[PDB]
Amino acid sequence: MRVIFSEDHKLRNAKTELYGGELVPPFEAPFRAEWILAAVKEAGFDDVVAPARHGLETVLKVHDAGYLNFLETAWDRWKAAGYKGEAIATSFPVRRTSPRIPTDIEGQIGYYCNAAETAISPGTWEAALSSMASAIDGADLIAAGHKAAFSLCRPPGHHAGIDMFGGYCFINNAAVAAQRLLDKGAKKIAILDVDFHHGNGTQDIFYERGDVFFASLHGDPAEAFPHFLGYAEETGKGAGAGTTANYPMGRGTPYSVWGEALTDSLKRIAAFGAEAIVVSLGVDTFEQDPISFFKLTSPDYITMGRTIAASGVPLLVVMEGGYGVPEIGLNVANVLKGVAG
Amino acid sequence: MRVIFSEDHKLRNAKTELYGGELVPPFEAPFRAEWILAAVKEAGFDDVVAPARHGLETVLKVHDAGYLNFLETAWDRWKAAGYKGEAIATSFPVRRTSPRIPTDIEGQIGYYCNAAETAISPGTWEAALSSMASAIDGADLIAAGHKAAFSLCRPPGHHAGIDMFGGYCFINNAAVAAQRLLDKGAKKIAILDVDFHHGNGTQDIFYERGDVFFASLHGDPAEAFPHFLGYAEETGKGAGAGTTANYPMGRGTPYSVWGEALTDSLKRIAAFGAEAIVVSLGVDTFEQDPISFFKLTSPDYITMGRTIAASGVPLLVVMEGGYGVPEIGLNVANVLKGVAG
Ligand SMILES: NCCCCCC(=O)NO
Ligand SMILES: NCCCCCC(=O)NO
Ligand SMILES: [K+]
Ligand SMILES: [K+]
Ligand code: NA
Ligand code: NA
Ligand SMILES: [Zn+2]
Ligand SMILES: [Zn+2]
Ligand SMILES: [Zn+2]
Ligand SMILES: [Zn+2]
Repeated sequence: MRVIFSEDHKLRNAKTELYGGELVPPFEAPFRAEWILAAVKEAGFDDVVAPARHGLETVLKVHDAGYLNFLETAWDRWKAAGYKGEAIATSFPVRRTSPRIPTDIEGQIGYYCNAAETAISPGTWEAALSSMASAIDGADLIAAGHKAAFSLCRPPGHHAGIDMFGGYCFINNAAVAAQRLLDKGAKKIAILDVDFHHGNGTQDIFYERGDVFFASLHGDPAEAFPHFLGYAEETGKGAGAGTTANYPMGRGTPYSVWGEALTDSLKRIAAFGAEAIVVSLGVDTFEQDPISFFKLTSPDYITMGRTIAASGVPLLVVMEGGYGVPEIGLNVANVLKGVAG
Repeated sequence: MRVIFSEDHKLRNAKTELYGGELVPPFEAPFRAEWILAAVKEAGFDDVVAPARHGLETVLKVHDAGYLNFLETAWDRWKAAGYKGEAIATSFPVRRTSPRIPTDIEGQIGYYCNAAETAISPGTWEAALSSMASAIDGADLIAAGHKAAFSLCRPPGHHAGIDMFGGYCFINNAAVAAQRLLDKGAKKIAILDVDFHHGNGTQDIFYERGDVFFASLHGDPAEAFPHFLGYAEETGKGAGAGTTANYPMGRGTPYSVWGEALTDSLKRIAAFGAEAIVVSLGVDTFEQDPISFFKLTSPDYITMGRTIAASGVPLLVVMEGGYGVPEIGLNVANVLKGVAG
């Protein structure tokens, strides 16, 4: 299977992340892509190609235009305003606020942000576009008839909602890929989000859409980021009724339990009639992940990939989270081995 | 006139504030109260007394109980969770989120926060209670028949809404004072917020209440904190229809313009029939204020106090913002001179 990867991920190399009340070096740093790429090559996945560049045609169908315009100039405006650190939102449009959009950079960065633990830095927009492009080229391979491909996206995407960035994410790569598959002729697509964290951005994008089914397995939002979406009761609205399936799970969850949710999610995807599945793959479900509380082991990732591929429909695997140790690479490679075996 | 002031304000002495993507020493620092107290004494206002302590009876009528419980234990829980910095929210319940309240400290601090530029630090709750007490004792003087009093509140209050802290504020002192006056027998009370920033917390508390009229003069939210409330179109809802009057103003506004809005706000208050006015006094409208863009001069504060007192109704002056330079003291004292002259 082909691996799509852009060296332009390195353009996002932020200096800071607000974590535990301190500004620390970010968990979502360029070494992650290095570790993952090396491991997938070691596992025999050496058909690695750069994505073609893409404009905004596909992404404008999943993200708000004002939001994308904001991201394109946010750094420049922040710097022009004279601030000394990276661009970090402080005020947010929370309960019982005006719906109006501010005009200045401080107001707008809050308007367009869901979490202050993500700084915008120089090169962020360009990096996000490259990561989007990897997702689009992966989707194009599936649309053209391949049964599997891996888009090594960085920065990740699944916390970026219609008009918000946060959780280390700016453009929702998986959502763009699903949209691309629809644009290339599919009528029904599923996104299966196996990252430890709820894909609240993805959920937001497709919540009222019946052409995409979204399933997520994740740490319970009562005790895990993103905190404000991901409950089991959220099943969709309007035309999207019945097309969100959330599987929140608790501390210490091992594969024997997590895999039962996976089985159920795949039943619901099959009942929906997905023509392909975009897998939002985070390996922060690993037992040594520094910010997460599930207990998957490295061999479990092989099982996971095999189970998802036994759906019998084409898969695009899109990289999300997984932190701290180079075994993030082994874990990703193991999912691919399960898909390919 | 009596000045009510608690030395327990110093229990809030946070080390960090998120400003311009950096963690810097907070603007809202204990030395502010020292500067103000010294200046008011120098101006002849030396009848300074500590407040009696108060429990939660009055404050529970303006703030949510869950919110107050959260503030009680927030520091302890943050520290117990192992975080190394002060307690700063990251994830917020923004557009299209679940209304559910998380259970852990990370989730709850975001649920109960409107702005990440305010850290909770040890002593914050205790300090906030002392500041509330100064407002209550001031209100009790007005209720008993005095025509003016000054509550030297710190921390300030007007950004604290029904169930959220932010903007250096935790308990809405002015709202508690207004409630106290109602509880002591008033039927109609006004709050007049002359701090540079919109009193979004105060607005939130009284937006659907017809017993309190809220008027605020402030930097336009399109280009000023708090960014997401304070537009002129916001006039109230339900039982509070017609009882909010916002006067947003732009960069460089001097007294010749600001005073026209003051005149109009007082006309509105008189038509409402306020039995007393709680003045949320910030002196961050000063031409040297480091975080604000109005151009009031020190003499203008005398004019301001005299104009507000010419309403002919009792005043409780409640301290809010004003930063950076020891002249914040002169400016506050000048308002009191205008009231007393
Ligand atoms: N900064 C707090 C954690 C943000 C979520 C990161 C992630 O891995 N999402 O999938
Ligand atoms: N940290 C951003 C500014 C918060 C405004 C504080 C204030 O003076 N409110 O009245
Ligand atoms: K997930
Ligand atoms: K104001
Ligand atoms: Na949907
Ligand atoms: Na009202
Ligand atoms: Zn193929
Ligand atoms: Zn994750
Ligand atoms: Zn008196
Ligand atoms: Zn202010």
